Amino acid sequence: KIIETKMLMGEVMREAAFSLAEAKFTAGDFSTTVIQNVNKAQVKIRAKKDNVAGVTLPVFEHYHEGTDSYELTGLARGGEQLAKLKRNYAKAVELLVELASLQT
Amino acid sequence: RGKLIAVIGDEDTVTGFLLGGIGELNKNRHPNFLVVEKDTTINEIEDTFRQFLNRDDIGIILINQYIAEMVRHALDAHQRSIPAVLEIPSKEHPYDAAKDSILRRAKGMF
Amino acid sequence: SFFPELYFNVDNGYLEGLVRGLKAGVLSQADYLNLVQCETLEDLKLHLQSTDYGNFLANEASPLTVSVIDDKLKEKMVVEFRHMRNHAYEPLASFLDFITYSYMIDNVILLITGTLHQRSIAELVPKCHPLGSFEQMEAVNIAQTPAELYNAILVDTPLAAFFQDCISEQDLDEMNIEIIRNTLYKAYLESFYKFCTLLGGTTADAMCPILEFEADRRAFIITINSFGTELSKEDRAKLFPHCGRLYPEGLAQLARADDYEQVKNVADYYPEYKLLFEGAGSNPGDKTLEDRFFEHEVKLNKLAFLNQFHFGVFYAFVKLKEQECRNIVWIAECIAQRHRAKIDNYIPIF
Repeated sequence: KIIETKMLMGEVMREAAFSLAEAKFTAGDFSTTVIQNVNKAQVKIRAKKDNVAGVTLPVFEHYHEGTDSYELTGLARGGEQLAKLKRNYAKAVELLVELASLQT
Repeated sequence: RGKLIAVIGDEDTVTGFLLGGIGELNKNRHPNFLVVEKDTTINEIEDTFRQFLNRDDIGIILINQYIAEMVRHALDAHQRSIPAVLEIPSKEHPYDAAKDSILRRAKGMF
Repeated sequence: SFFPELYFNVDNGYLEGLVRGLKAGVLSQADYLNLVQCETLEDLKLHLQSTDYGNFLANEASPLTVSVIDDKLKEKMVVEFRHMRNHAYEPLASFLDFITYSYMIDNVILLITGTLHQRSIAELVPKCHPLGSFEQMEAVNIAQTPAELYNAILVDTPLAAFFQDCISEQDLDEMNIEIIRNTLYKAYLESFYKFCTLLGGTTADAMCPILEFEADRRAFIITINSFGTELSKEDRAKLFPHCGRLYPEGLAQLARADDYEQVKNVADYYPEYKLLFEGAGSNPGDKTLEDRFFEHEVKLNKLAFLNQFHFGVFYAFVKLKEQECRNIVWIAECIAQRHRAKIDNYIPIF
């Protein structure tokens, strides 16, 4: 299954990367604010144990910690594209979390 | 609470995930991510990668494929399970497939 | 009035001819089509060389990337602007300074936050937008002390007057960085608008419509985007400029609104805007409201070039060329990522 997930990851990340292009088109240079203005995470990963057989394997589990992400309307107020961009990468992370568990 | 995801990648890749809600500062004001620019050298990338491996705060590390090639020796040298490292296609570099560490671990997969 | 068309050409005659000569070099619809028919970044370079663009990616890295062409496009127009800004006299130079102020504001927002999270100025300056410049010291080598940056700004930085809304430093630490920058920009628009009305000739009539649009356009988008966040309705209202068509009555409704539908009902009173909300189908695979606003803004900035004796031609020039850069980068990005069906999302600039 890990191969099919790797395949899917390709397509999902492509869409997320394109969505970024749209956000940049509208907003201009939002990457500078996002990278510098970082403090707390909204997404965190909790370790869990899966007893697949006699062997016990470490699996990751997605944890939506709940702390709010930064709200940015400063550049061209490109809020909608940034909002769709958050969603696309949010989903990408969830796939990747699954992906890391599958490497186990 | 348990584990953070560290990101080492280019400007657009890191920006995207940060908006994804992942990534934060540590209590020592260290960041669990690196933005890799054209002027960033190999020693700085590797030092960051290793330090994440030696940190208990992280775990999953997300890197760009082209980076995986830049410091590839550091990806095979450490074999454990904390550092689950996922290799993702950069905005322009094309879809990854070959030279995947896991694909190599198993030599029975197309 | 008889105010322009007489003394105007004495000092500003050259610049008017030059800037319209520069406008002539903007990509036409025929040229954009030639750029779309590439599917390769190197071919994109080759086709660009057919216009006033080109020969600026020479001597760069053999492989061409989107980030490189983006930075270079900015630099080209920055040089053209700085040239016109340098060969200018106070009657016009003050107008151009307002344009630069918009970029300075963004840059000082960057200087704070970084100062608030111990980062050195020398590390921050390389990522400041051109035209900010900040040739003055004291803003440099602040020793990562917020007070030193706030003192240097109050004294040396032309934006000092605007910060009168956000003062005492306490504001810098307690206010969200985005509320601070939106507040400061509103102050900018208010002063700049009044300045344009002091120049009560063709410039006021040709320029103010553009500023009035920006005021109302931001009020609309701010109201909508603010729905999903935590912000007091009164504090949101504090961010609405009063130089626009919503000021008499209308902003009061947006300040109370809690839904897109109510925002549209406000637009319903202004056919010039209602058409934008109706055109912004907002379907899962269509243009949105921001896209229609860009198309409208370009219409306005292009109409600015119908008056031959004013300063509004220089403002419109910058905005149209900035959109030109956005359009070119969009094409380069669509090529790199191979999303050919999305190529026709550029904003035509005639």
